Amino acid sequence: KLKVAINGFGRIGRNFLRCWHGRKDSPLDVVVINDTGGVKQASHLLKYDSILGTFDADVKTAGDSAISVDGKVIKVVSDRNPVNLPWGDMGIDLVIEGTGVFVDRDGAGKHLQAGAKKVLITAPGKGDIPTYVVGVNEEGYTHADTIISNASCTTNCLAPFVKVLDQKFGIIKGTMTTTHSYTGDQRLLDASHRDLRRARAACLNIVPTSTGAAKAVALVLPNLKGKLNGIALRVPTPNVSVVDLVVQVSKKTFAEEVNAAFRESADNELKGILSVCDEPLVSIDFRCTDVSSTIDSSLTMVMGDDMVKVIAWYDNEWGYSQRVVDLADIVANKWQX
Amino acid sequence: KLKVAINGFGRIGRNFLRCWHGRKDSPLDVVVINDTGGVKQASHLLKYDSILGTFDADVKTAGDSAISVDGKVIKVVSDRNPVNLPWGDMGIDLVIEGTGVFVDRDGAGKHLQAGAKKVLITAPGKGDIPTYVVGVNEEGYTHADTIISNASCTTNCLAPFVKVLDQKFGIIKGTMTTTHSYTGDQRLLDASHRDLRRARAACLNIVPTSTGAAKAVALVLPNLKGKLNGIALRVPTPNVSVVDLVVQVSKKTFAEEVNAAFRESADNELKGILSVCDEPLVSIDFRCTDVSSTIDSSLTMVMGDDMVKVIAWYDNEWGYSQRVVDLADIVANKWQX
Amino acid sequence: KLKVAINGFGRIGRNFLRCWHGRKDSPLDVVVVNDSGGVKSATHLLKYDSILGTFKADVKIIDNETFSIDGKPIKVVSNRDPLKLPWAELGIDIVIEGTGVFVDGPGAGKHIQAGAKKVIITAPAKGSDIPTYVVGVNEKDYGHDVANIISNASCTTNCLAPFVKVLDEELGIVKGTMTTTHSYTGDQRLLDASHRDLRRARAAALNIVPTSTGAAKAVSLVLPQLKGKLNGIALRVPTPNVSVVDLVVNIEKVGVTAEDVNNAFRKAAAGPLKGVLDVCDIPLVSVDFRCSDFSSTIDSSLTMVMGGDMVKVVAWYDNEWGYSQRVVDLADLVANKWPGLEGSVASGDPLEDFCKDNPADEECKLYE
Amino acid sequence: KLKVAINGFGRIGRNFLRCWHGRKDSPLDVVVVNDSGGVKSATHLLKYDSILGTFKADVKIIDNETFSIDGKPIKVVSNRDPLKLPWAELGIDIVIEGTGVFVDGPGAGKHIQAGAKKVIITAPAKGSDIPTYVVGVNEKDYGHDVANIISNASCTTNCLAPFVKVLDEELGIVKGTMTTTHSYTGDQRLLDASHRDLRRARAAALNIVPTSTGAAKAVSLVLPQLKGKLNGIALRVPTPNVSVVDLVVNIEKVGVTAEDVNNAFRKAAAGPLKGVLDVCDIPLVSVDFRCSDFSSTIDSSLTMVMGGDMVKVVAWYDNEWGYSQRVVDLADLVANKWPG
Amino acid sequence: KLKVAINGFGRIGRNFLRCWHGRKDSPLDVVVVNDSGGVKSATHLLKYDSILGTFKADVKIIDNETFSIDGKPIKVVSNRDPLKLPWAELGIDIVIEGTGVFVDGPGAGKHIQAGAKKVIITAPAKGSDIPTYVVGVNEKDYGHDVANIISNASCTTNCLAPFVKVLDEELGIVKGTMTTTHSYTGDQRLLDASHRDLRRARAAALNIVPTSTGAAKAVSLVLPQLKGKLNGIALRVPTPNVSVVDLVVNIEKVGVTAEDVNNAFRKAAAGPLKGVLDVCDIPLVSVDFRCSDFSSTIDSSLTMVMGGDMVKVVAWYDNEWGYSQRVVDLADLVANKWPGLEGSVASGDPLEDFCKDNPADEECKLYE
Ligand SMILES: NC(=O)c1ccc[n+]([C@@H]2O[C@H](COP(=O)([O-])OP(=O)(O)OC[C@H]3O[C@@H](n4cnc5c(N)ncnc54)[C@H](O)[C@@H]3O)[C@@H](O)[C@H]2O)c1
Ligand SMILES: NC(=O)c1ccc[n+]([C@@H]2O[C@H](COP(=O)([O-])OP(=O)(O)OC[C@H]3O[C@@H](n4cnc5c(N)ncnc54)[C@H](O)[C@@H]3O)[C@@H](O)[C@H]2O)c1
Ligand SMILES: NC(=O)c1ccc[n+]([C@@H]2O[C@H](COP(=O)([O-])OP(=O)(O)OC[C@H]3O[C@@H](n4cnc5c(N)ncnc54)[C@H](O)[C@@H]3O)[C@@H](O)[C@H]2O)c1
Ligand SMILES: NC(=O)c1ccc[n+]([C@@H]2O[C@H](COP(=O)([O-])OP(=O)(O)OC[C@H]3O[C@@H](n4cnc5c(N)ncnc54)[C@H](O)[C@@H]3O)[C@@H](O)[C@H]2O)c1
Ligand SMILES: NC(=O)c1ccc[n+]([C@@H]2O[C@H](COP(=O)([O-])OP(=O)(O)OC[C@H]3O[C@@H](n4cnc5c(N)ncnc54)[C@H](O)[C@@H]3O)[C@@H](O)[C@H]2O)c1
Repeated sequence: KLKVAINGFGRIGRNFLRCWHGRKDSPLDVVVINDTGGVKQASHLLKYDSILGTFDADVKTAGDSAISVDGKVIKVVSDRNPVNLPWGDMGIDLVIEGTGVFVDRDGAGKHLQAGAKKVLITAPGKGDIPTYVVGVNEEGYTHADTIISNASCTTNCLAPFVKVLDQKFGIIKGTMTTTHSYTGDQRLLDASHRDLRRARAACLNIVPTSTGAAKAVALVLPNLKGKLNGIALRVPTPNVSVVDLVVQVSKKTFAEEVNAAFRESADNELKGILSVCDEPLVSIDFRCTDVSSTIDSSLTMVMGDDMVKVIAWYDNEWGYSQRVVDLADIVANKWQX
Repeated sequence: KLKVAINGFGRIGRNFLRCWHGRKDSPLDVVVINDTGGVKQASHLLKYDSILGTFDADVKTAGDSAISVDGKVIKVVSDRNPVNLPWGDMGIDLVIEGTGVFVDRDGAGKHLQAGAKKVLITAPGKGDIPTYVVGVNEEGYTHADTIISNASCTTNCLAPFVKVLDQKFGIIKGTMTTTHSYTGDQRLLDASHRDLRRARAACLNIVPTSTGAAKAVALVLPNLKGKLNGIALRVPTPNVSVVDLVVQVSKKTFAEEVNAAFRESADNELKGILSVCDEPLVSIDFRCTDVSSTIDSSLTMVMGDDMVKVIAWYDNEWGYSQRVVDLADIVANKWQX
Repeated sequence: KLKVAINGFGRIGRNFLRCWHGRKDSPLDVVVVNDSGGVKSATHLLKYDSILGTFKADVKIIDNETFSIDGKPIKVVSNRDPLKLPWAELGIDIVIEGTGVFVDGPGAGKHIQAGAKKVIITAPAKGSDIPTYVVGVNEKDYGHDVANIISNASCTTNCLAPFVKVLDEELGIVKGTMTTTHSYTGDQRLLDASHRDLRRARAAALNIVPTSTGAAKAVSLVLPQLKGKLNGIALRVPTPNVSVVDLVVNIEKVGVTAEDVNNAFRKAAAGPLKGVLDVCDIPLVSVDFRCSDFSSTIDSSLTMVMGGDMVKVVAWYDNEWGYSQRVVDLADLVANKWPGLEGSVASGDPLEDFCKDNPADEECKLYE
Repeated sequence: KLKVAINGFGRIGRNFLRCWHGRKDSPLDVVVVNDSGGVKSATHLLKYDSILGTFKADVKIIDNETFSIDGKPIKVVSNRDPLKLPWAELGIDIVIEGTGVFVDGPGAGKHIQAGAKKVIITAPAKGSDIPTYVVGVNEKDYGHDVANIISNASCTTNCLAPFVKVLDEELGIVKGTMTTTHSYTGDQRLLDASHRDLRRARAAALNIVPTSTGAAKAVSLVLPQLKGKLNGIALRVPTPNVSVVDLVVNIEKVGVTAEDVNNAFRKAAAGPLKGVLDVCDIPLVSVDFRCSDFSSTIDSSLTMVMGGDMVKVVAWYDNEWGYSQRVVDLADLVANKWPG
Repeated sequence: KLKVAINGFGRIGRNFLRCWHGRKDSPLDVVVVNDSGGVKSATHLLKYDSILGTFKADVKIIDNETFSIDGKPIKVVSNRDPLKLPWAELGIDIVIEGTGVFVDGPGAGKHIQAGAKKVIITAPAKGSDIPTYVVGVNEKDYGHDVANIISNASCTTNCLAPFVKVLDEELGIVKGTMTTTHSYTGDQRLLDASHRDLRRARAAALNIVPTSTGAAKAVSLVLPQLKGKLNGIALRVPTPNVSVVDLVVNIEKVGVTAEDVNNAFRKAAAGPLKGVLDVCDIPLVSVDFRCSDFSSTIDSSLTMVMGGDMVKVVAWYDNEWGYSQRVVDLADLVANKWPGLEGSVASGDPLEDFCKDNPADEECKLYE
């Protein structure tokens, strides 16, 4: 029922649609997308992705724009102006901006100006947008807000289980950081960019950065503001990333106490959202996890009873858009506006 | 003059010889190596390496064992028993064990038993071996010790500038960790291994581990014992790695104070050993740095005036063996035994 | 039922593992692993692969040397030499050589006299005493007691033999040159191996290593006529498990528009060479061809023709999943004709089977 | 002397700059760049490259739009359209189209209009008056002032063209199929949803991308005797700067074994086209063919001739830095031919 | 030193024995016998031929499971299966399958894993896994340990391979139906008898039992040009020990007369095919070709060609002294082609040396 197009049906857009189709409980009226790229090519590259090989269903471009995936017709147009994208072309309930360029309140308002009603920015709240990580404040997100934003896969990862860390224990300080996947957000080669670090080939090139993680951890989590703040690491992986953070918990914990708090919260406030794991492994078996973050509780070691070197895999791409489908449901379900 | 063979002329062995030949001040009588692999192939694969393209110098295989890369005859034999390797075959001053299998005091003593006099283990002190990182206690290493070990590229990196951090400032606690390069120390594919994490393909597979970093930081540095201790990250890079550590300095520092201490120590106790750098970049321009660690002082950020998220590139492979050539000189030079 | 103490819990070991137990209806019922890697690793590479990731099915670790893929009770024997391995200690009829050590004829025989009956090596072996079979051409050379130490054609040739069949049977190479991309397998190391050939003593997945491979010249076992109709080389490539063969060949029919080529390639692809021979046309990258049951996926769009005679034929082969499929197919056909095909005969003939034991009996003496 | 502005600080642009600096004869006076990134961009892509790594020399950062390099004061015009850099205001004798997107007639025609007098283009130009003059064969077919805007087709061509001439002169090509292990090209993107990009709209890298590049028959124009005699696929490898073209024919000769074929190569690869063709015979892979200033690095250790007419030549090339060496060969030769 | 736990002491067993012992430059110093012959009689039979009569050397009776030809201590084991044989229990290296039962390639391997290294079936092997050798053509196909399980060819084929090397190369077959007349062996029936065969079940040593032989296409193992150019019949003549072949086949090259045929045959006989290929011309009889070291003493006068194409070459030969002399040289050729392996000793192939042992060496891994 939730009239929803994805502005910029790119790999984040493809990934969100893959999540939604794999997802059930779908009042998401995914009957429209947006992709100024090849919309037929949008159908094809949604039909094929390394995270799932091909698509995790049969796509079927009902038309140049309409894509009847498993018969579920889904429009996708080649549009750029947010006041023009397929938002009021079919009265969009909730906007999804997968392009990254209209992450701002301005772009989202323009999405609405096309004739939409609500917006969900893929990035966290671009300054003047209420960021809503799945795990902390998307519960507190009554859908009355029109322009919202599921916090970044970085924050989608961190905010729920780091709220476990800073609430179940409380934390004096922590240099929060995410070993995020290098993405299309960088330069494929050592090409020009506004971030001379993201300017390199970025494939096997490290990116210590500051995505919506540093701001969103403060915004969604008043507990984790400033003292629990830091940078990001858009590291050279193309797959499920990890969080990297050594907090100094206020109430002194130990390794297994951290793991137990994360587990019980993965039973109350992180289940499906998160997943505690305790195996020496790598994303090649954490790939395509629906969770915001696969908590690697095994090596969240705690020296001094406060230094919690937290390890937690997190589906920076797939489970990110899985939680984005969760927030899109929290829009569709509990449709407050 | 320093009769020296490299047990296991592998990529660490090739790298050490590349360093030494690129290095000057060479009382290292590098006139012998050891490689049970193809010794002609040893000459070839020393003649060609991504870190330097081909070899820095150049030659065929001076027959086979002997090898003079437009520099000096160097033996290399196909031997496995340390009591048999070319150690007393030509009276080796200092043993270098590049294999990794005879890192122990037992293997080093057996190297001597072949007829050598001193040993330098490529790994840190394998338990009962005095580890000597270049930067902390290799200065304190009077060469009288026979079986020594230059601490791992991890520790070769960390110990000098982390002693700067814990002495120029003093540190209550720090979860020391190194984003070390994945190496041949792992499984090329998802194959058997005693570390089911180092069992995956390991190419783009993360390895949170504990190399000689965790033990050697305590051993070489009494200041940095336990409270300044943690794990390692044999991360999926094949090039110059980075250190990852958020200390809680005793005397509260700030970011630029950390950078200044690291710079002045790179003027007194880290020059050549280390290198302060302040550019958003990646190993593709930190590759083949002679230093133990290229200090990325720009992002060693300090929140709470104690949380120093230190960033420091470090030539895990090339500059590692560069500092190993330094310790081999400290053996050759100041030859105390 | 057909049991394998899989020689080595290798990547082909777990290939045919995640495709034999995956073959919910495999006559091959593995009950034991022949590997010195422990059940922990047996899972963490089987239950946790790289291609298929975590096994999409339980591997219940029964113990350190025993486990049960979804309850399928499969041991692990931390033992290497085949003679002392439980093909007799557990009556294990079948062996698949997932090691690369006992690839020789009598070396895989050590499986037999350790209690196996036959062996299939998932690689070319050290002679004609290992007459490789391929799903599509000469797999039906087989019965029980027929060529106990045999093999499956290499990645490239597991792809090739069925579709080089569909080619040279109707299209027909005058003389060809095969070039294929090949995953960075045990031929090399992640670092610069001190390996026998400096070409692939090079690191495995660092540079494209032109691995001149004559597996395409093993056609004598499966398609000997393609000798002088072929010249194969692999390309050691940095990609875990997906690949593609290509073959530009002057054809006897000379001008052979890749269209008619692909037409017959569908015809026998939709003919005898289903599941091993695909003929694809969508412009796609390896992930699309990744995990393709078809060993050959003739990329028709990338099939062009150079000199009329020179049709270029290009089949993507997810080489180790192409294995995981073809090992199942071949081993199951054999399984049907394995001692699973053991029966009796008539008096004049069943007693001749007793002669098969009693060679010099009555009048059983004939032939030199 | 040859005034140098690069239309966008290209990978070919930075590679060419590092070549020129490593070149000696080069009259290429680096004076401008059309780098729409800024001096920090042109620096940390030149000063920080990967193929030649950190730059061997100092890119002296004078003002963003006019820096220097070892005392080579180089302007920047952080601007796009070939007209947008005023190649007259900067007097740029030879444009270096770093972008390779204005490969058309009017594309680098705008280079000339803003005041260039000749142009060189880093791709099989889509313009006729833009001869993809290749090193090895038709850089000589470039009489000076003849179609001022000469392109230089991709290093796939800069490899093939010379030694495909060598093949047709020493072994003779009837119909030579090619499949260059060229890099994952820039007409891709790192990930899927690249652009229109019919097939390469997939990820540039995460799989082999066998796509027939125009370079396949961009060797045809440069080799007027190679008409149709190369139908090639650029298997855009997931490897940034290296490649090996390979040729298989039903050869004009009987197909003497690849031994004397590569011997004639060796004589050509050391004579006619040394620094251009390399008869690689040591078993080596992309690392040494990385930074290969050779137009061609014939891995003669692997070249084969099976059925006689079946031939095979395995000619590596660094396809950006070695390609930049090709472009410097073009620029140097043109500069020698220049009216001044 | 190339001892053989002679896998069956019998007619060809003692033939080879009388030949290799009679031979001086024979490394095939058998020092153990695999046969239910019983020294007492093992000697006797070895001591007593009919072709050679009483053996032309002493065979002294050491002890029940041991004897000594003139004082050549050679053990005797009345074993049958190759695994349970002193190939390791006496460190034996070459196997000669005089049994005529272990033609099976892994069944021959049973010798090697009983501690032997190479087997030779003194008759057609179990199939095309086994490139057979008879002296004059392709013993070199064997390199040290290369095709350890092999066979020496049979009367027709033991004859064939050398003179078909001379024939199909200078003469050149097109097609045809070989005709050989061969003695009754221990693989026949003197009287009529039943159990498996009918032809050789019938009285083979009484009538000319018309016996075919597909070993004419056993040339598939050695000379591929003859494939599809032959199919033979082994006329089971009731003579004790002599056979003769004739290659009644159409010839491509100008279908010349047997004269030139025999001329080039004399040439290559005196050329690479002496001791094995003989081409005589005197009007002669079987005894003149008995005790013939050569597996082919062609009678040039009795060779004729009438159809031009259909050549006739009467390659006569003591069918087992030809054999026994051949297995001597054959196994001798291998006996020399044994260890050898000049020490490169560069420590460079020491990697390769231990890599032939440990393929996945510390750094030499190949083939997953
Ligand atoms: N990458 C992560 O792990 C993660 C982390 C933080 C934020 N995000 C979110 O993911 C996105 C990352 O950017 P991305 O480029 O990878 O997204 P993406 O993968 O979905 O690709 C975006 C595509 O949309 C197309 N496009 C651009 N403008 C358009 C327009 N206005 N109309 C229709 N189509 C248009 C572009 O061609 C581009 O290929 C951002 O939106 C950000 O909010 C993701
Ligand atoms: N990898 C790093 O960044 C770093 C960090 C910590 C320690 N190290 C040191 O580097 C080495 C890493 O191991 P590696 O395998 O990469 O070393 P390496 O790259 O030098 O290769 C070792 C080679 O030696 C050969 N070899 C094995 N045993 C031999 C024998 N006894 N005689 C002669 N040759 C033999 C093997 O074939 C192997 O290829 C260890 O020795 C360790 O001490 C390096
Ligand atoms: N993985 C594939 O599907 C594939 C790909 C390429 C090649 N191959 C061929 O298949 C064979 C095995 O392939 P793989 O995938 O298993 O490679 P792999 O590297 O994964 O297998 C090596 C395995 O063999 C085992 N092993 C080694 N020596 C042994 C011995 N003495 N006894 C018992 N086990 C032993 C080891 O435990 C290890 O698990 C190789 O010979 C290779 O040529 C298979
Ligand atoms: N780079 C090479 O060695 C070479 C080899 C093959 C193909 N190409 C061609 O070069 C083009 C670029 O791809 P690449 O990866 O090779 O990089 P490249 O080095 O050839 O050029 C990339 C540069 O072009 C610049 N650019 C693009 N459009 C521009 C314009 N509007 N104005 C100013 N600068 C512009 C960008 O700033 C970028 O820095 C492709 O179309 C490709 O066909 C070049
Ligand atoms: N003798 C020949 O030249 C001739 C030629 C070709 C093949 N053969 C094969 O040899 C067999 C006997 O023929 P032959 O009479 O000429 O004698 P022979 O010399 O070929 O061998 C006969 C000997 O083999 C022994 N033998 C049989 N089975 C055995 C076993 N399983 N283990 C150990 N020894 C065994 C017998 O004791 C007998 O003494 C036939 O079955 C035939 O297939 C014989």
